[PDB]
Amino acid sequence: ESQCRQNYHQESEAGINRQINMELYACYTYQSMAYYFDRDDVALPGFSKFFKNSSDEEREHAEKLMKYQNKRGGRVVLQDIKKPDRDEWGTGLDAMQVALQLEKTVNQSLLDLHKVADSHQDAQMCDFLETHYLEEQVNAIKEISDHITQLKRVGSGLGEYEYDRRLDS
Amino acid sequence: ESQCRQNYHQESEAGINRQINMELYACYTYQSMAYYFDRDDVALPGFSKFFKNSSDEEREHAEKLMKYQNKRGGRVVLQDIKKPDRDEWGTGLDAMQVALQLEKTVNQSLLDLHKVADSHQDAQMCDFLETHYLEEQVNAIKEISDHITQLKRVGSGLGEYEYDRRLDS
Amino acid sequence: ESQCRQNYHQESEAGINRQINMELYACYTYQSMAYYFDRDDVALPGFSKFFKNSSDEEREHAEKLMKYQNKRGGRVVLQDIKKPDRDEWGTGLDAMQVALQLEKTVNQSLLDLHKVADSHQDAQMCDFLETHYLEEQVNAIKEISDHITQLKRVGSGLGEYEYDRRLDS
Amino acid sequence: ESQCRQNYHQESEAGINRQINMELYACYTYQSMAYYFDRDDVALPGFSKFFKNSSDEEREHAEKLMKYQNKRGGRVVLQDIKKPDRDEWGTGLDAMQVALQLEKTVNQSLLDLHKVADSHQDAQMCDFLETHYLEEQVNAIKEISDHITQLKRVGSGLGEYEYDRRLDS
Ligand SMILES: [Mg+2]
Ligand SMILES: [Mg+2]
Ligand SMILES: [Mg+2]
Ligand SMILES: [Mg+2]
Repeated sequence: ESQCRQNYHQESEAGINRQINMELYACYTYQSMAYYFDRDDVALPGFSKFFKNSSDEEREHAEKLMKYQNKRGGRVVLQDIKKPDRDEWGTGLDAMQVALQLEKTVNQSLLDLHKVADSHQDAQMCDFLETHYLEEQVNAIKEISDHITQLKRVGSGLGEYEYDRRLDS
Repeated sequence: ESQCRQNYHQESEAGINRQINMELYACYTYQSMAYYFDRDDVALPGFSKFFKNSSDEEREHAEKLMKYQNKRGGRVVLQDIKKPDRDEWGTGLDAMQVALQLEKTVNQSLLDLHKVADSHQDAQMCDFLETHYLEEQVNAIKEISDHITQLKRVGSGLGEYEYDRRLDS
Repeated sequence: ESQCRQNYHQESEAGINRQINMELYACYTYQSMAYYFDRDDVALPGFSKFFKNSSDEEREHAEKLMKYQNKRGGRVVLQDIKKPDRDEWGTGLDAMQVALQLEKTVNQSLLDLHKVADSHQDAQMCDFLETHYLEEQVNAIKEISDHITQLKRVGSGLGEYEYDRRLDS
Repeated sequence: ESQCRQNYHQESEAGINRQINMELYACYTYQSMAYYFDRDDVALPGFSKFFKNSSDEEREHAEKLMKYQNKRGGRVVLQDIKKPDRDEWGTGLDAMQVALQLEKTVNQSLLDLHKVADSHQDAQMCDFLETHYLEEQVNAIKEISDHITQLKRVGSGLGEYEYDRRLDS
């Protein structure tokens, strides 16, 4: 047992490892979207930039959990990063819709993880998740939802082009 | 009853006073370590600096709880500050090992205090402890644990000298 | 067929996708090493920094190939990122030794890929690999080899500590 | 024979002269497009700017080959610059489509020229073409392909106007 470990349940430790893989899964999916929008037959560089940035942030989310695992004296155990669900992601609206459901899946996983920590009276881990993950997901879900609504507003063709400009600017 | 007081249980108030004395106890122990390493027959000025800084921070932890007691309308009641457990603290590794167990004792006390506040639905006090005390203890326990591991790595003699340089720099 | 595509053989396109997954595999392995050295019972922050930086660079190598695939009109096809070969990586010397063999495996893969492009007279892809991948691997293999030799020179304990300082500085 | 000349085959020298005329042919065609889009009944100043810049760059490509011919001790032999294939170039999309096929024709010519140099083991000329011509063509073909895809996305009328703004900005 780690000389660090205190009030840290084995279930919370395993849930951290589960969340780490989920953050990496999201990172990989956003990276796929980024280079899908970089295809010559898609050519939406603002959408590409938005999902590239989303992918970098998910990588940061994963590493912060890796750091936290070690802080508490748990042990990082990594698993395969599953390839994304699709190879092509359709229109800008299609990809934002996928991104919304992905962010909500990550949020549900974090809420489940918070329930685990709370069930073991892990007050510090609960605050860590609230501060560094739960607030971010609410903001990210609202932001993408706004993108979806705007993308439906502007429609296909020129509208998608104009919104890509917004994401590039 | 204080014109301030609201949702503040007498047990939470008494637990704050208990934590105050514990923070002061840690302050005094680190101060002892600081001037132990300043002995001419010990002569480890980086270890001295590290524990001097640790002592100043524990004094700050105590005062912030004193401030918080008044914010909530509780009343600060001070007790004797017990002299440290030892007069001499051995090697740099020995003192870090003591520091780890002290920090874990402070952390257990804070976790107990958090359970008291939570049992009385004192949501604000719980957040105060999480934000200003529980995160710090996890970081401090990890930092000292890293020091212990490095101090075992470098060994006695020149190794202890070199790590003292690191702490001085 | 992509409106871009010219002098780009399907085998070269598939080899790019193979190299992409290999770069991501190396990225993941270095990330594992980074947080292994961040364990409280390992506590080698310079080694951690070196492999964190190595992981970021491998991620960049992957994305540049993703970009190149699209430039030529090929289509990025991603596969699972296999978890690293180990969960723990031993001493600093052990991890550098693993890193050397990983870099040589990546280099062999790139040399094979270069042979594929050259067999199809893909002069531009050959230059792209030479400029952005083959030179880097020779430099990276020499750098890690120097680390291994120095790590054997300094030995275990204090020596490993001192070399960690070098990597942190 | 030039006092410079070394490992420079007469076929490579003649191929350089062929490429020079082709670069000048592209320069002239882009210049035509530039002033077509400057017509009062076309009035697309961003498209005009894009093709003006393309024309200047093709002129630079030609001169660098002229310089290279002399460096190797070959002799520049110029031929008529054939007038462009059309006098009017249609919509912005039409002109980008022509530009794509022109760039691919230049790229095929360069690949053929590279095969000539490589067949005579002219390693330096091969590197010169790879470094200064083959990479540029891949980037230029991808860029124009992205323009075509975006121009189809935005459609005629206002869409063409908006993309002209992008090219002007
Ligand atoms: Mg995330
Ligand atoms: Mg304290
Ligand atoms: Mg690489
Ligand atoms: Mg040219």
